[PDB]
Amino acid sequence: ADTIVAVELDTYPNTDIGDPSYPHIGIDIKSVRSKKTAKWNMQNGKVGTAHIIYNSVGKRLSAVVSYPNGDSATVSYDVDLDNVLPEWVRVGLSASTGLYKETNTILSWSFTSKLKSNSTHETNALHFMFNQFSKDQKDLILQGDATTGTEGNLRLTRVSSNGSPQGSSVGRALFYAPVHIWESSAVVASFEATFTFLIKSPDSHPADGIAFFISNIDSSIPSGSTGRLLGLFPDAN
Ligand SMILES: [Ca+2]
Ligand SMILES: [Co+2]
Repeated sequence: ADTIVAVELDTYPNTDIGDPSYPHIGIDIKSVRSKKTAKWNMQNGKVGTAHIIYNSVGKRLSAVVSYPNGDSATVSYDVDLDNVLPEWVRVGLSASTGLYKETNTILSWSFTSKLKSNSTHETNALHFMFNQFSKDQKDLILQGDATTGTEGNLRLTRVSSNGSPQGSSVGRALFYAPVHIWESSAVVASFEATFTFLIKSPDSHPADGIAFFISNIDSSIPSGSTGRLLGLFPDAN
């Protein structure tokens, strides 16, 4: 039932559902089967950073993922999000481990959306940024296994008290205020999203991955979404 638009950092390739044979980054429009992908040289144990940009004039959603001292990976897709998403939506982070595991730690997360109307004032906006997470992080909706406060970070998937990641885990963090992406009077709508992450695993085959996503305000973790479904989708269709 949920309506999901997402940018995915897919660390475990599942070639039987359309994934490339290599870890990658991709744009998902209402399906795990990414409309576009790009090769991603994931670095186990290092902090990477993901950037996601869109505007209603260009009508293309793009994402760039990079690690310090490393060439970045870029993926883009032509898409009018007004035709897939509702007027009011919630944005968030999601992550999953399945048969294989990894830590899905968010060290920082910022977001900006602006609606620009034909009138002279011309600006409606929502912006937030987390560089320090708290135990009772009231302005975030945590779903599934997601917790906050551990080393002031957001953990989207379950991690043991000794630091070891756990498998068969899924978790998301939604910003608690709804976001206004469409408006009748608007002449241009746009948004940016940024987040820093630490994926770490004792396995040479980490799984499953981390995604940013924009969805209906009542979205919840679909049941059985542990694994490559990344907490976003109920199936691989
Ligand atoms: Ca995958
Ligand atoms: Co994928």
